[PDB]
Amino acid sequence: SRTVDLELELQIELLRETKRKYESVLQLGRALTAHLYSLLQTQHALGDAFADLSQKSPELQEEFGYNAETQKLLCKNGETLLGAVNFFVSSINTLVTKTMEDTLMTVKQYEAARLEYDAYRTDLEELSLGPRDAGTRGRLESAQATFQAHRDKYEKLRGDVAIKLKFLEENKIKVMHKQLLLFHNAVSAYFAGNQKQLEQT
Amino acid sequence: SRTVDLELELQIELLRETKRKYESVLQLGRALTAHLYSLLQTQHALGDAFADLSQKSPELQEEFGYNAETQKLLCKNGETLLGAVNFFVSSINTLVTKTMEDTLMTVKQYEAARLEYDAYRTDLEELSLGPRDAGTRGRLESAQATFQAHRDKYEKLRGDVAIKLKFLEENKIKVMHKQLLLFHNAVSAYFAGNQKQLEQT
Repeated sequence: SRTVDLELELQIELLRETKRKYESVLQLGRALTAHLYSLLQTQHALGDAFADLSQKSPELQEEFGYNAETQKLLCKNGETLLGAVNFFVSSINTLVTKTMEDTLMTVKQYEAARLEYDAYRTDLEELSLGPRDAGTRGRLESAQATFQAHRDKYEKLRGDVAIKLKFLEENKIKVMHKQLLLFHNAVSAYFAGNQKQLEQT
Repeated sequence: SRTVDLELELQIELLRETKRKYESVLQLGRALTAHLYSLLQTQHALGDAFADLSQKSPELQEEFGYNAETQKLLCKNGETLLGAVNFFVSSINTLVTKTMEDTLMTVKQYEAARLEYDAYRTDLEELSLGPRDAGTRGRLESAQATFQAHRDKYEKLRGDVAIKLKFLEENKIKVMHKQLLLFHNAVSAYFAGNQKQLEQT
């Protein structure tokens, strides 16, 4: 037997799974970030190399310079898509690292108080077994205070949670829109802007 | 007083610089390959993640779905791009690592032959530079013998080098033209067959 709040608890469970899912997405984004930056530096180097060869290889100057163009192209077009991912990632991090962490902060608080409320309650039930004498009543009095108090902190915090939860879910949707968008846009904008120059030259 | 084959030696310096530059292109190419493998591995996961956050988050289904897919796409269209980059690298590696390398082995040999040529030539010139006496004639003959063996070995290798350098150059152009082409196509084909399904949805 333990104080349970089926609705809140489920509500709280969801926030935790969401947060975990959102963290592994934040992980994949930073991975994607690290890799793009690597591909970018390698395409700059490759660009310069194909350059140097074109200038030094008349028998093949076209092919080398041709390829040296795309490479340098794809580079400036990558630095962009990159800064965008750097943005998407940085955004979702805040939503997770601070926006969500603050709510989860109140949950751990609520959960701890809940644990204590049940402890002080149980102490009181225990003393109730004792004889109806004077001395036991004195203790049931002390025990009654603490108990009531701890019931207060519990119920308040349980309130501060259902509230914060609602507000948070507001952002989870607002923030994850502007972001899930810009991201996907920057993506198709990268390829688009790139083909527009690859067909030309 | 070293022997010099002006034109041949120029062609040898070119081969050496070319091979060195081509090894750089090769390294960069392996790098590109590595990062591409990494990227794809990260896009497949980010795709599956984005997928789940859609299946389990109706509050955003769309803004998570048209991201999951965009990712799954960039992974088929990007899996083949890899294949081509691998072909490029593996093609150039063979030209560099086997064809140029072998040709260069004949060069190292020729150079070695040239060094010994001068050694014996010198020895011989010096001998015939002293006084003529019983002894300084058996030695002159023994010297002429060794000299000619080495003169022949040197001239032969010098001939092989010139032939080989000419075939290599022809081969270099043939190989670096077909590959430098398929590569620039593959790269552009990625962005092309790209918008075809992306720009379509």
